[PDB]
Amino acid sequence: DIQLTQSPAFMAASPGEKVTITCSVSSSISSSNLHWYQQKSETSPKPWIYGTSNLASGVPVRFSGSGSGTSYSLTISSMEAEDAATYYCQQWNSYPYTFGGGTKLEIKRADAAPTVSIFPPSSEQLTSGGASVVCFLNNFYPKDINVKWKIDGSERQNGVLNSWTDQDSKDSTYSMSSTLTLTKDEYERHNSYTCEATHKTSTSPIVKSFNRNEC
Amino acid sequence: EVKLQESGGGLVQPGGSMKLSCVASGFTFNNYWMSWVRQSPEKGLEWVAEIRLNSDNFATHYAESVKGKFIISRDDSKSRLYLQMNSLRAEDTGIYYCVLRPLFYYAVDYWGQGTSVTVSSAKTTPPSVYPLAPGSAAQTNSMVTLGCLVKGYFPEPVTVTWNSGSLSSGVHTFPAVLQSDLYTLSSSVTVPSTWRPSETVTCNVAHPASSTKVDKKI
Repeated sequence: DIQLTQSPAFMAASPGEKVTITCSVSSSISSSNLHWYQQKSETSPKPWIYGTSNLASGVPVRFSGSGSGTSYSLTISSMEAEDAATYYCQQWNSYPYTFGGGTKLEIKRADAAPTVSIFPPSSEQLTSGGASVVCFLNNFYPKDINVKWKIDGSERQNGVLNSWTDQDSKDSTYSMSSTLTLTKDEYERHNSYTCEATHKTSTSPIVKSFNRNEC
Repeated sequence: EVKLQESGGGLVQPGGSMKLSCVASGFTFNNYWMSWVRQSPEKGLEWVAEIRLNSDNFATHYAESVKGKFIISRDDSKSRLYLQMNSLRAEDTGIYYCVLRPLFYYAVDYWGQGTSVTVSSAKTTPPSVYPLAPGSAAQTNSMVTLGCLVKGYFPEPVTVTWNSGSLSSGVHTFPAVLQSDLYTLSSSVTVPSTWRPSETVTCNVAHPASSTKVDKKI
């Protein structure tokens, strides 16, 4: 085993800042065999830097790479919003070719309250068998959020499958879903079906909820 | 210049065999090297194999936990680069990237896009899409949220468009989950202020292990 590690793991950059994620070998290899890759959520490693200072076809020229010895870095002149990837380094000196843990950048924004939503079960599904009250929660920022589904007071957290999103590209906010999933006997069994959402931006929670529009 | 397309992915009872592929276009680059890199959430990226053509026909090299198990092979005559993996286990599940670099003094290597390989003991199951019109009032300002819940399918590759992919503005597909060797994932589109003659909105779905549902709102 031959080891590269990246200082640091997660960053946070205001648009217009200057970022530098370093990378570093365990044994002195040579500048000219340390490639740098960029991967944007939902796709594959995109050859960013070759050599220790060569940019690949397309890499904007506000980007900068350099090093010699054990510490190679990467630096972005003016952080902008499409640099929000996860970058990784790589060693093609001696087999085996190893890679960095990969540094994750992300782009800093102004706090913003989400657009909660709570669609009840779907005609189709109910009369198939089970049935789940699905609450979306869109466009919030930051991702340091938590949520609960209480039906008639007693928060009833047993099936709640919370799923998130990586940053937007237009707006740059997170968005998440969570699914309460119940056996239908537990379903007719109640009415006040509420989705309270708590996030740094409104000390008075958000609570879209449904009693009955269907039956 | 390049065009690398890899085929063959899927899912195998553990122990199962496979044969990833990818065929080179543009190249006839006298002297290159090619190799398979793989990425799963557990391990991030890992150089798995590599055949090598400096000009000696074949020289191969593998690693800590792949040798014995797979063998790179490729013939220029064939234009293709084959990668048979045997005795597979959980660990090996991931996306296999097929990257070829030429030994010019300098330039950079290329990569393709991958395919999932899923080593699971289980069995395939199709999705049960469901529509998600609103309830009795979508209120947060002028605009509306509609969505699709996709409960219960199994090999992981999946795809969800909104209306034959024509309308992107505000789609949010979500990373799938797993609870009981089964996935459930759902997306969402916020259209314009006017609840429209929802009549147009259709949530199309794709799933390689035999399906393609579709949908409508209330």
